[PDB]
Amino acid sequence: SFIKPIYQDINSILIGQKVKRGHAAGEPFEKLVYKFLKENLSDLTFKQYEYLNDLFMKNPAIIGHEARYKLFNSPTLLFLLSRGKAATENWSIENLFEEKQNDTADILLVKDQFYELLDVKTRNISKSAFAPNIISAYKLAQTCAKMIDNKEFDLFDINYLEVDWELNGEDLVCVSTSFAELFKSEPSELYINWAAAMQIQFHVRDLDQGFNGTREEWAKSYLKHFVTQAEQRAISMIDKFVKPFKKYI
Amino acid sequence: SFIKPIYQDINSILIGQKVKRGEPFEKLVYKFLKENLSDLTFKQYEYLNDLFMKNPAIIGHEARYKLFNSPTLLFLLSRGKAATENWSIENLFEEKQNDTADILLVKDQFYELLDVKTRNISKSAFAPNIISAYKLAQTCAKMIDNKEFDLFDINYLEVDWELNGEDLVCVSTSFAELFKSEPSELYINWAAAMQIQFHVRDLDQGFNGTREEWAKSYLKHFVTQAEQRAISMIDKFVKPFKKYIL
DNA sequence: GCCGGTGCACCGGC
DNA sequence: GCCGGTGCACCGGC
Ligand SMILES: [Ca+2]
Ligand SMILES: [Ca+2]
Ligand code: NA
Repeated sequence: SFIKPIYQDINSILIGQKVKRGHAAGEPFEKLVYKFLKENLSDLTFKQYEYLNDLFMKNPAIIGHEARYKLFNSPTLLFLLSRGKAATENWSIENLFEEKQNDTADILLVKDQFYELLDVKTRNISKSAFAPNIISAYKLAQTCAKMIDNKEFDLFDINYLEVDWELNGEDLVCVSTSFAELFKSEPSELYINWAAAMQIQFHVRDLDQGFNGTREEWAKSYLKHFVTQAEQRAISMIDKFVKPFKKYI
Repeated sequence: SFIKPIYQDINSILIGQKVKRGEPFEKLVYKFLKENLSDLTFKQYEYLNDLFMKNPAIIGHEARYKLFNSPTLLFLLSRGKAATENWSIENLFEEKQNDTADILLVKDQFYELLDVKTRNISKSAFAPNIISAYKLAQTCAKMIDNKEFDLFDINYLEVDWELNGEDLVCVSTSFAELFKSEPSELYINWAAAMQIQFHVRDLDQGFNGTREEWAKSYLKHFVTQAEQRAISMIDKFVKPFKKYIL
């Protein structure tokens, strides 16, 4: 992690910060995070969309999607970070990618052909804990599937940054942060909430970090968990959404 | 319905309406209604606030809940046990992401729940989440259990807008009623928080049959659809990944 | 045309 | 403590 070694810097400058008072979060702190990481690690840090523009700017020779897709040099990273075929082809120097809500990552750090996908989960601390959607389980499955096919086991990490806040009035105030790597958690202990867009849910400060095996072992362990859980859900649908209503019909 | 009678008016006013750089067209819809039907028009939180101030004696959740005198409307409209419990005049209800409705219109003990759908028509059509299919099945169930078949309607107002400048402008609107649609035609997208999806303008409004019949039809449709999904998952999320784990 | 997966967190039952 | 359903709509493959 390019971040972990400065968690303390990060945490020191956030606690406070004070932002000013639908499907937006409630916290602009993510912006505050980026600003910092961009500030201090300026060579390594980008919004997902910014990284793609820069990727494309640096290769004007390459027009059209199939070719701009070869600019990733990685089926798995292609999968996580790229926009659709049409948008990529229409990519133009004077027509750049903007923020898409659907983008896999919030911030993204890259040094030496290795990627840290960083997702910030903000969280109102005054309220009753509700584990937020972390990332599609189904996306992660394909992601894992893709690592194994392409033996890309030493390419990227997907990490999370929890920033907690409350309302002293007028302004929101950050009161604490947490940082966790996903590929250091025990895969079989990941909560897949199917109904909630098939998302993994957890709080970052609650997240297991004692996986000891290899990345590859992680990916295979995750697929086993995923497949196990999909079978659970299917079975669980009958008693949950079928049995209780048959009386009426 | 309460707004259909003057829907044309609502439609002519909304077009041309501009909002600065489109979820807040919902506000305009609300302003217009409050101004044209002020005694009928409430935000969900507003209606609950108005009910509970009228009965300042009736404190606590159990007692407040009895205030609805309808197990169905209790279900679509109320807040949690602690929430109602800690309700105060100095601590009133506020907006809540997953409250059922955007706007409530009511008169003579009859309820029209109105969910406004904003749509960026600039961008290629993506059928929006309408309501939870599961919350709908429960609704139908209770509708049946307590024989509440003439109490409330769940209607939608599509508000189409585009990025016409430094801000957004409404270009058109549509108005459909859930209970007029064909139950077995409704698209349940299970992954998407199990949400029924559609474009108001695309919804059929021809259902021949009583409200009770609708509820039963939907329940047939839901139960059925659930079963299909059970199996769809093994093909989608189990078969395609078994290779990596043998 | 047809189809359905994803980002944002977020509440309340027992 | 455990657990999981709900609202916002919103793209891109073929
Ligand atoms: Ca985020
Ligand atoms: Ca709405
Ligand atoms: Na809705």
